[PDB]
Amino acid sequence: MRMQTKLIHGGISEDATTGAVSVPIYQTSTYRQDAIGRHKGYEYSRSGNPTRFALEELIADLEGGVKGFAFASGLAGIHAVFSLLQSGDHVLLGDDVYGGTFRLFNQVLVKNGLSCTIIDTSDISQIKKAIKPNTKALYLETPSNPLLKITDLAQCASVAKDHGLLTIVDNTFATPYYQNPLLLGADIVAHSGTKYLGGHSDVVAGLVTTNNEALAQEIAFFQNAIGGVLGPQDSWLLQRGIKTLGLRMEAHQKNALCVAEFLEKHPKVERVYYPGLPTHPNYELAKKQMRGFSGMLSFTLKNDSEAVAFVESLKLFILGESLGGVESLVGIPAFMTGLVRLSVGIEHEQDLLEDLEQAFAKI
Amino acid sequence: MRMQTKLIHGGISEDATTGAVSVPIYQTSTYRQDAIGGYEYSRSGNPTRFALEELIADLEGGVKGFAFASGLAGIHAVFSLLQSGDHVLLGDDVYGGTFRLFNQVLVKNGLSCTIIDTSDISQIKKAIKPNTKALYLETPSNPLLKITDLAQCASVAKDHGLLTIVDNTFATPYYQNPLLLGADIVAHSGTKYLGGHSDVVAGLVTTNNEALAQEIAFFQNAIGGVLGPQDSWLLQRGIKTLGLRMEAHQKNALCVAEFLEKHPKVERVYYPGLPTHPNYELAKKQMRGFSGMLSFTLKNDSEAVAFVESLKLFILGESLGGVESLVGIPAFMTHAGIRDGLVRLSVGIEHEQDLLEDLEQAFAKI
Amino acid sequence: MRMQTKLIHGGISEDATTGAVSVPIYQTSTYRQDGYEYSRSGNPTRFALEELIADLEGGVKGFAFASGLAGIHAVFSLLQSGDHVLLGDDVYGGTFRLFNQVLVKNGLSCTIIDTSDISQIKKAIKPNTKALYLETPSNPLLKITDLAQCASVAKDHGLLTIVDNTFATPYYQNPLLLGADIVAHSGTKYLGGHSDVVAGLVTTNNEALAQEIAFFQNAIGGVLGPQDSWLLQRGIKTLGLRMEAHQKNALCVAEFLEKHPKVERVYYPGLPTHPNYELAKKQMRGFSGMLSFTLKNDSEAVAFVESLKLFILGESLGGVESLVGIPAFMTHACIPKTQREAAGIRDGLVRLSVGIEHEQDLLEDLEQAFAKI
Amino acid sequence: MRMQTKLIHGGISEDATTGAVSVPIYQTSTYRQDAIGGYEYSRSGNPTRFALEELIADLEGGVKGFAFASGLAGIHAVFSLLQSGDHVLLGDDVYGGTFRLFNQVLVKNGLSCTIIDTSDISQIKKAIKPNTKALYLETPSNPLLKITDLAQCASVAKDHGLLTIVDNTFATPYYQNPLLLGADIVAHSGTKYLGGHSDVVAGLVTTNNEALAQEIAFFQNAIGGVLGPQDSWLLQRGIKTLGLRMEAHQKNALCVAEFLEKHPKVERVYYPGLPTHPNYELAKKQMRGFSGMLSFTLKNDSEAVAFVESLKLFILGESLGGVESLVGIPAFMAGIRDGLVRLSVGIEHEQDLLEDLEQAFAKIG
Repeated sequence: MRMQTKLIHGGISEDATTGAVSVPIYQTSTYRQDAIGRHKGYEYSRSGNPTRFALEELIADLEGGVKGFAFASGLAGIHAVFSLLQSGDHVLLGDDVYGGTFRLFNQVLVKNGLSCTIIDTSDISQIKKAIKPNTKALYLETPSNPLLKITDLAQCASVAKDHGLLTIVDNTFATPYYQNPLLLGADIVAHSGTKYLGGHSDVVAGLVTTNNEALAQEIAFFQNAIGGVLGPQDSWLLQRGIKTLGLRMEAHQKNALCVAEFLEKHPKVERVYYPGLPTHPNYELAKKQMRGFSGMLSFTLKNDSEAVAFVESLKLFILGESLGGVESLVGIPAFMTGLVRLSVGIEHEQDLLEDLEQAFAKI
Repeated sequence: MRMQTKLIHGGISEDATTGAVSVPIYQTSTYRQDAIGGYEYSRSGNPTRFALEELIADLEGGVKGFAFASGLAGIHAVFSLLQSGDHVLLGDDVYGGTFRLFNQVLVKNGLSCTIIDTSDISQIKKAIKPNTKALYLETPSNPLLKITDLAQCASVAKDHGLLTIVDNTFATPYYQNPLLLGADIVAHSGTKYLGGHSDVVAGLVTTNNEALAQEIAFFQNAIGGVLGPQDSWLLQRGIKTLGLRMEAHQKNALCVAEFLEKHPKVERVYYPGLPTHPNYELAKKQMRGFSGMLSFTLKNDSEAVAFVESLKLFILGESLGGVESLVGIPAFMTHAGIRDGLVRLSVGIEHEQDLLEDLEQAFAKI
Repeated sequence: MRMQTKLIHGGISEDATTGAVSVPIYQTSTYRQDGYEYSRSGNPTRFALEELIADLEGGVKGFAFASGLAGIHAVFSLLQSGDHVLLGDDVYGGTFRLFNQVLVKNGLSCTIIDTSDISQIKKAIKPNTKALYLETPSNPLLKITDLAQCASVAKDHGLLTIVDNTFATPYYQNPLLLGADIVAHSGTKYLGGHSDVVAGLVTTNNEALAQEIAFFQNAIGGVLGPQDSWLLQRGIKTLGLRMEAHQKNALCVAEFLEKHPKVERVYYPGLPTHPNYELAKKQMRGFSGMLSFTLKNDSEAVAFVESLKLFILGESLGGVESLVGIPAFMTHACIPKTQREAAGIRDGLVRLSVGIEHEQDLLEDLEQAFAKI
Repeated sequence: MRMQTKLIHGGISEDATTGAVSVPIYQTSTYRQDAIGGYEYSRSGNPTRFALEELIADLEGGVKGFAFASGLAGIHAVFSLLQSGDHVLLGDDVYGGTFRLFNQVLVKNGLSCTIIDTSDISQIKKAIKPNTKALYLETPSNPLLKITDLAQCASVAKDHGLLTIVDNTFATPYYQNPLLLGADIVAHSGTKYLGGHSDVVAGLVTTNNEALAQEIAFFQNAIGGVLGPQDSWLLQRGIKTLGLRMEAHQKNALCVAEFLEKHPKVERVYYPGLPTHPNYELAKKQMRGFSGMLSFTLKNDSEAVAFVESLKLFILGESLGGVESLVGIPAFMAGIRDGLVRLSVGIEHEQDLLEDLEQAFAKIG
């Protein structure tokens, strides 16, 4: 079965006992057991839950892993991933990773004996040079946010492997529909389900999956030990949202192209950051490792002062703080995470252009 | 507003714009701004979650409330307040998962702990180091229901540089308020009595202190182990009957304890409400009642499994604090005074007679 | 075999084919082929010494250089541009000069820190720090640095602990056994011992580091000749006895100096009153012949040194002959005066390399010099 | 919402319950509670004061605003964050009372300062000590209108562990917004351009930073140098015409600068709006306009007092930033010659202002 068919029938997508084409929401905390040391499969909802498990199975099935793990948020998942390491360990970050991941290290992890080194990861040599005797992981994120900066996954993975290093990839922007880091040498993949996977701006969730059984034992342990689990209703809604991913990602791509092209041939606009443009640095690398480009695009205007007047005069893009939803979103990462980030939604392309038009006419 | 009225109308229990007597569920990740510069992003804040947070703050007399994906998610973020190189003092019978947090997650993140009997006040004195930054209390204890003087402990804690953190899961806010007794931070598993219907996994933390509130607020948002709006809403709904439930829990538990103690095959009963309990007077002092938690040791240890496996009403299972009665053997589940034969009962709200008849029939099988 | 026996029979101390109890001097640049090829890559006289120093400091490999500086240069040639290094504030002027004048122009960076204060090193670590250079006891204030502590902290960041072990020789202190990754020596000093050889020695715990050092010894070409290799090895054979005598003499001299009305402060790790005496005792099996002392009147330091007739007014140290210098007017003349006082180096500070002469002759020379001020 | 609009509807410009287009004046000291557990005590919080604080936060791009009894009391509270044994860099011509605050109040409390020319970015680099915590800028500067590059000094301070503190009184939030140029704390003397009507003594402070906001709040409350409700309200009221007043101030000030410059009897003229002014290109870049503040030194230095005492429209008085024209010799009230005349150009008719100057010049040699 193909990706499109897997989004609908993958993992667990059916109640085995009733035939329900939808996995039931197990709003429960505990489970009755036959004799002690002989359970019915589930013991306690923090450790495992049939609804959450179905979702965890789905994301594993999609990214080509052995196990999935659903979390209360993207950050909670990432946090649990880094709980695999001791104090005295080192991690190499990309120079433009998501701000909350930076704050995770800066303010939570570093504090606990975990050191990081920020480097440009599209500069393969900057990673070669940055490894210390205690470096235990390489944390990549491509396309990056904002700026959509592409990193070479297979290369970095190869390089991380001949050193005793973990390749941990944040696949949020380019979904499992467009990119599968585990098939390119990654050990652990993390998403914000809060974004595209959910895709209706109505769930806060993180998903992690892995290629490695030993890694999976570890991640499980810390999901259970720290307990930042995804609830069953959210799990169910995430899975429901995931069902449409393919169609949504297609529509996201189609729209964001029209938007990028229109923006590039504009008098008010200077540079434009989108992976689908032949004009974007490493465009070739992208077509190599991505089956498509999402709906994210940063960009800048020649007049750097108007940035805030432009964003605030738009009437169809929602001025808000997330991305990856069916509604188009807009931000300015200066005060949020003269650069303007667009999360192109799945509204009619013309209405999106007409909305950008009228907001340009105003500056 | 008294406790029993507060449970229903406390924190935010109403929708202000619409008038709705229930808080609406905000299944939403992000909010439109008229910005740039109330709500911005659901991990940082959410109206459903907030209403519950205000509720629990209101019930414990804290300045802020914090809702987590699980009890443990809450405790974890509480200990994220500390730097590597810091020292923590622990109870010798703290909940199994709390001990595992330190042993498996927090020690390897550079924190050190020391296990002392918290009912022994001089043991806490003797165990204090220069890097000791906090004392962690759980009373009554899981699973032996051991009682610890909260005023005394917080007193000794306060006149060193120490934080007094209390897990108040067993007594809930209906029967004990550690903040009003000198504690700095209070943590619950909302999965237990607060939800009460064994259908939600949830943590709740609250604090006396405005600055401490900012720190927890920081690590709630930064680590991101937040309760979802649906679970927040359901947990709030559960809390509305907390008062009535705890009374039934206490009435039944009292009845059961007095049955088990008078029973031929039983050796000791651990229940704070039994006059013969170590620190029974101290319980009456710091608690407005005892919950539904008790455990007992049966004269012949080898019969504990067979006893537990032949109960027909009590559900053999992992958790506690629900309307349905639960039973476990701590030795083989959640995990000094703990013998393989120890049996822990979570007395639910069924008919006292239905619960007694169940135990009667199970003893007849050993 | 124990350290004292190891100075005589360790590394390679014997010619296997001929039986000679002294390794032959291979004054050759090349070798016929049908395990040596070129003397800049490998030479059996140098190799013998190399094995010895590795064997004494408990290393996997040794590397003999044309000079102490040459070795320290080879070590720091490991790091790429962008890398940052932590240096002790009492670092050898030439080591400080290497960074200031050679390595910086190549893309390195440093920060100067008092290494006797462990929190200072913590405050100074950057994400791009790769190394920590330690030197204990220090010149000229003989200030002690907790080797194990500093090695450990450095290890739990991504750092290589590099220790200059010249002053307290492998006979009294073994950094690699206390968490150091690389040990460097100026063989010019106590190791050779007869002020007649200029040489560097470098050894390491780590096979991978050893391949790195080996490569740079060879590619940069600052190697030690076979004659000097042999001379250095000969000197090392009496390292034990000489150190015993250095220390005996030094203790005696230090004790004399603090009995002394004109002398203010004496800096010697073997004195109980020395800051970190207890730490000294933990990581050192003894103290060297190195000491300084400040006298109450600064301007009297010139006259004191000038009237000395046994101590030789000289620049070096660690030989069998006693040496005297005034760090402010010799080893540190370039540095602005008010900065020298900032770093504890008064114009009245006098450094002695206490040699192995009869202690009484050494003391009678000090008495007559005092008697003349 | 644009700045011109924001001055009228920003922060809180309306009573929520009643719909009043003006914020009501809460002459109250205390509030009934249904406690134990919004407003508790007027020193901690007052709805009127808060309205003004929200407005300034909103104007400067801050997260919180803070209203004080005076510009000084605010500056005080800002520096109250620092421990003893800390170090601070000061502009060589910061406000006379800002120096007297450090010189005589904060120093004896264990604080240390170094006077530097901040328009010399290399000079600040030369003065950083290991114990230095903050740089304090003031541009344009009193009374020479010396301009400092906010963006660079912020950067230089940002890559060290330093706090950028800016006194934005002169070029108001309408012309300059330091917080967007990498500043951490902005402070105003509300007594000046913000009130605009020379009838309120006030100080306003705002910040980019949550943790700094917690701190400033703490010290505003603990020292208690808070602004009253009536003064807050009058201040907010004043702020509503800020945009209109600043435009007229500039239009007049440029008109005067060009009169004084082309004048035979005048020597130098200080005004950021003059092309021939140190760092004029810098002014244009970080400021959206030049204000009503200008100074000038005349050729006959001893006849400075005679000039000032013969002005009929301009008022010889002790302040600035009002709708009426003010004049003072900053020396009587390092650049400052005992014949430097400082002009606070009001919003009166320029012809009337110029005709007051003509007649004053026509009485000196």
